[PDB]
Amino acid sequence: TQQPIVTGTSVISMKYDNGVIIAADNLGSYGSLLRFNGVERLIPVGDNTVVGISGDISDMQHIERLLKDLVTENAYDNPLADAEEALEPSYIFEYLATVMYQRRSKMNPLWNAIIVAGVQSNGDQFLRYVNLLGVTYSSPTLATGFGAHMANPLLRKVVDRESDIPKTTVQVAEEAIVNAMRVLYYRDARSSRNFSLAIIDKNTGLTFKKNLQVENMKWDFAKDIKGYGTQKI
Amino acid sequence: GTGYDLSNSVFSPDGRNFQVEYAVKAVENGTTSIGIKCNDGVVFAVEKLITSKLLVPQKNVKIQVVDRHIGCVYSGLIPDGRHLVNRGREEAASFKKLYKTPIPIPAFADRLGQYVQAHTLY
Repeated sequence: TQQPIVTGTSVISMKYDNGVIIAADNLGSYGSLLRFNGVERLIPVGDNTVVGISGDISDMQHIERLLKDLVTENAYDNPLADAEEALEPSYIFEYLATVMYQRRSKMNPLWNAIIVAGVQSNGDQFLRYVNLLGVTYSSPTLATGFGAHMANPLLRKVVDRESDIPKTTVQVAEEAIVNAMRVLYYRDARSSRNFSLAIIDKNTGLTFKKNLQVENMKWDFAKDIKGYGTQKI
Repeated sequence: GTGYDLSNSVFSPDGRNFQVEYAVKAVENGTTSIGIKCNDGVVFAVEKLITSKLLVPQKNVKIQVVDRHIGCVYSGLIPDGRHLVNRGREEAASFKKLYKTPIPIPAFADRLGQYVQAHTLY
């Protein structure tokens, strides 16, 4: 039983016609202190899988190296680690899920919320979520923290049911994610302007964009806001 | 008298360990394998005896990888060689886990060396 120290806010993501997108800002907060601005919280495993982690950052780093060990060990005595017996998004998920529920069951959680995103070998999109309780679920859109409350409603306006997915393009998908990241920056007090975004497409493979900034913000109307009621100047 | 070669950790009267020397005979009965150290790396090659046409090519892999940067190959009793690699793997993980840097080759050599030596002690 612990309490988180250095933290990362929302991870948000959805799936479109050909694959998935997942985004996360580059910040580790220390309570109210915005302490670290270089934090990469999207962990790519292979080239069919990105793993976005929110929650305690020491526990994330631990999980992060578990993933490397998992790639090293897969490739032991395996002449097919670069095809057919390469790591699959669902394998990486079931493992994490297993560890999460086990740590919860030991009363010593890995204080995180994880979203596993990628494309399976057959071509199917993978998108699933596990958290520090070992609770798991899938939806065409997924998000942790504030993202759950503010990002999901925006994203569900694009992909509101499974039948909407083959209709949604990468441009449309990528659009939504970026707007959502901006809304989060407007309204989440533990968030950051700088963020990373990854697209895993069944035909373009893994595309990983670092050092993105929130752009196109509306702030102008702030000049007209005076007082909190009766003040005119 | 006689019988110095029956138990593993016994010094013969000339100071030798016959069980080790017998093990060496099992190596010699093995297929041949080599390593060539070049100017920026190492090559490993091995002889795979094709007993029959029933074998599958090239589906009986003998060379093993430890961590991500170490190749191992061995001659002799094969299951013994896998057991040793297994131990090398745990050892290299344990090293990375604590020290972050992947195990340097001499460090790694000593890891197997101390462990092989250990089996000539009891």
